[PDB]
Amino acid sequence: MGVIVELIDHTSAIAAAKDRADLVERLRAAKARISDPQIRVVIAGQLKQGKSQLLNSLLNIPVARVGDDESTVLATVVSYGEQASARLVVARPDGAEPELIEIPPSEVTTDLRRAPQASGRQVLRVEVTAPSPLLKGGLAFVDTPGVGGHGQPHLSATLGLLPDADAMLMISDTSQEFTEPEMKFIRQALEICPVAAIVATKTDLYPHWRQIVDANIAHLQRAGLNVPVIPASSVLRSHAISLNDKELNEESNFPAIVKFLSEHVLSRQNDRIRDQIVDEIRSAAEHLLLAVESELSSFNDPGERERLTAELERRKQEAQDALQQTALWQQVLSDGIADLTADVDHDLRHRFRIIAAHTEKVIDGCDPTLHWAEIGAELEDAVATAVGDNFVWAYQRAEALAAEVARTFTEAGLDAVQMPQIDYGGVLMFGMLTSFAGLGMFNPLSLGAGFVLGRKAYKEDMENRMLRVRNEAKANVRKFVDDVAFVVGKESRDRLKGIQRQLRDHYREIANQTTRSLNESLQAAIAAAKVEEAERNTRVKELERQQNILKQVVDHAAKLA
Ligand SMILES: Nc1nc2c(ncn2[C@@H]2O[C@H](COP(=O)(O)OP(=O)(O)OP(=O)(O)O)[C@@H](O)[C@H]2O)c(=O)[nH]1
Ligand SMILES: [Mg+2]
Repeated sequence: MGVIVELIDHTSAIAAAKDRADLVERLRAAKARISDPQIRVVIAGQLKQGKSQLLNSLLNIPVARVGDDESTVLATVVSYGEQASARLVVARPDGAEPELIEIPPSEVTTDLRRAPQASGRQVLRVEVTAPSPLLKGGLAFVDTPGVGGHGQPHLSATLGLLPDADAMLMISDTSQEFTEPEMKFIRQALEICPVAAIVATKTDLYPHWRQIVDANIAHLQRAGLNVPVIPASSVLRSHAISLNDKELNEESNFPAIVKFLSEHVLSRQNDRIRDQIVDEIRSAAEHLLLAVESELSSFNDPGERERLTAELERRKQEAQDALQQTALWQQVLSDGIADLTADVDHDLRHRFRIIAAHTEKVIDGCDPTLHWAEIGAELEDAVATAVGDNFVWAYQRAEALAAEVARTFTEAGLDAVQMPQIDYGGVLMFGMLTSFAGLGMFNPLSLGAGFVLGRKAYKEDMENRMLRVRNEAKANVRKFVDDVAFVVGKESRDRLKGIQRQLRDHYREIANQTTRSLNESLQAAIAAAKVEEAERNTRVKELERQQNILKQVVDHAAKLA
């Protein structure tokens, strides 16, 4: 920058001179954030819709893997970097911060789900760099693994990437209209990530692609889902790039994708980042100002020292009490997380109980041996959709809790550094959700049911046989549902522990910072009473000089509104 970065540098210099290492680090993080913002755009959709090819054609770089049956098996984040680099994001137990493990940039195009460096631990995602001018602005794309197919996770598993995302591109090729799972996922996704667009891919392959697009637009409007649809051909885009052909690039309609990313993602988020760094600059300056103006008050107004110091002492004590387990904001957080953990599990099992009841009715209303595949498919879809709805519900409740904790902290004045009256930078935990082992892998009928070797010399009456087969199917359904509830509940629990950790770290950092700034102000006010009058004006002038420089930073920051 000219202005903003200078302002950060300028403020950091003042903080360094005042031995405020905490402020220096805070400003270091803020500056790093505005350079590498990581504005994440999740590329979602079912398998083989053209997600990876879209990403490759866009950046004109083969970071994604594209094959006719294989390719993406792990969530992959692509961000800007002049030099190629890559790392695994490997999970730690009990919602602890994930571990970054450097790998050679190649290993990507391999199955990294069992990368040797991970030591059998869960790989949440892969984060790779690419030197694409497109990413220069701070856009980061998340390619998603194949879902919706046999042996794969359900499309709703993609929802786990969205709480930490700023935008979503929903990929569906123009071979046919939206399926019901696609429609359900879109509705769920918009609850978490409102900024989204449909990319209707492979227009070069399907002559009637416009028919599908218009039918999809109609369907979206009937469902009350406000998402734009953008037609595109990655294939045309790729030739356009090769030929440096502006006209062919227009035909691929990729500029429309660029336009959406620019006007609804990059520009919008750049504004929010701009606001936060300006706020970071202002806060740092105001923390420094408190000690300066407190010492000034002690000088210019000696008869007010008792009230000034008593106030500063009071606020310091409150800031210190805020670091104790008994602090109200921490109580609200801890009790809130505990309640939500139980409530999320209660919600899930309620949804599952309703689903199990429906499936059992279906089983009792037919011949299960004539519908085992159809019954299994419906159950898996219903369960996976419920997991998705549960995840959305949990996200909304977690957001509400974080808001309440924020209010509790602020209303306690634990971030206030105004003069008394006188006269997350860590590794994120986002990844694919987990429900069942894979689609089409549950069968209500088990192997050793003995239908061939169960026949006696004499025939079983049908009534009993139906009853037995139906009871067997019900048993397997209830076990499947219970097993999923166990696995999902575990992920929910660890997720909330992670959120708890992130929020706790955040506010303890603020409390320590406030404690420090108040204690410096306190010492400054005390040390001023020790100087004889002969050195008053000399120190005072220096303070007024410091005061002006800091107020200049605040004002400069304010104008950058
Ligand atoms: N004609 C045409 N074919 C495309 C286009 N985009 C992708 N394909 C083909 O469609 C298939 C799917 O490509 P991918 O980009 O790997 O799709 P995907 O969603 O990433 O697949 P998964 O990662 O397994 O979920 C590939 O074999 C491509 O050759 C396109 O724009 N036009
Ligand atoms: Mg792919």
